[PDB]
Parts: sequence; C-alpha cells; structure tokens
Amino acid sequence: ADLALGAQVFNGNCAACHMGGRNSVMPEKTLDKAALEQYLDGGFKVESIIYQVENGKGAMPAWADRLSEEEIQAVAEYVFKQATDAAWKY
Ligand code: HEC
Repeated sequence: ADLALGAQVFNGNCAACHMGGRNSVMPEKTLDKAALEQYLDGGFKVESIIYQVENGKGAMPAWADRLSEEEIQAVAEYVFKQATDAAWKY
C-alpha cells in the first residue's frame, strides 16, 4: 500500500514509543521480526499489526479514534516492511 504515508504516520504518532523500532515502555516488545513473532498476538503478519494498532494493548493506546482506516493499513504495512528488511536504525 502507501508506504510514504505509512512513514508519515509512524513518524508522527508511533515514534514517541517505538523510536528506531524499539520500545521505551517495554524494552522486550520491539518492532523486530523476532520480537513480533514472539510477542505480538497473531504473530508476524500485517493483519496482526493492524489489529493491535486499532484496538491497542495495555500501555499501547488504541488508534481507532485518531487515525483513518487507510492510515492504519499504511502504518501496519510500513512496520511490516521494516521488520522484514530489518531496516530499524537505533
Ligand atoms: C507508547 C505509549 C506507545 C505508542 C505511542 C504506540 N505503542 Fe506500540 N507498543 C507499546 C507497548 C508498551 C507495546 C507492548 C504492549 C503490551 O502490553 O504487550 C507496544 C507494542 C506494539 C507492537 C507489538 C510489539 C511486540 O509485541 O513485540 C506493535 C506492532 C506496535 N506497538 C505498533 C505501534 C504503532 C504502529 C504505533 C503507532 C500507530 C504504536 N505502536 C504506538 C507502546 C506504544
């Protein structure tokens, strides 16, 4: 999908906690492929990330009220793309 929009959305909303694909609230739950396979409900799939973005999880807020449907799909695919290619620079 729109990967340029995904970065804009990730950069303006998610980076407060996932700077560099890291996790400042919970160090272990990072945005790396292996963290995702291990800690994200549903595993490493775009769908699992979308679900977690819209409904939140614990200290992670829900985004359904703040982002649009297309923004959620974009950010999810962007995060997916980053983990696959292991492109997170921290
Ligand atoms: C800080 C207050 C956060 C913001 C802003 C966003 N996320 Fe987050 N995320 C945060 C926590 C503490 C956690 C784990 C919560 C738990 O109880 O398990 C997460 C987790 C994720 C994950 C899964 C990570 C993993 O299991 O290894 C994803 C895929 C995720 N977060 C994505 C993400 C995106 C795209 C955001 C912007 C829309 C976003 N998070 C904001 C804390 C915070």
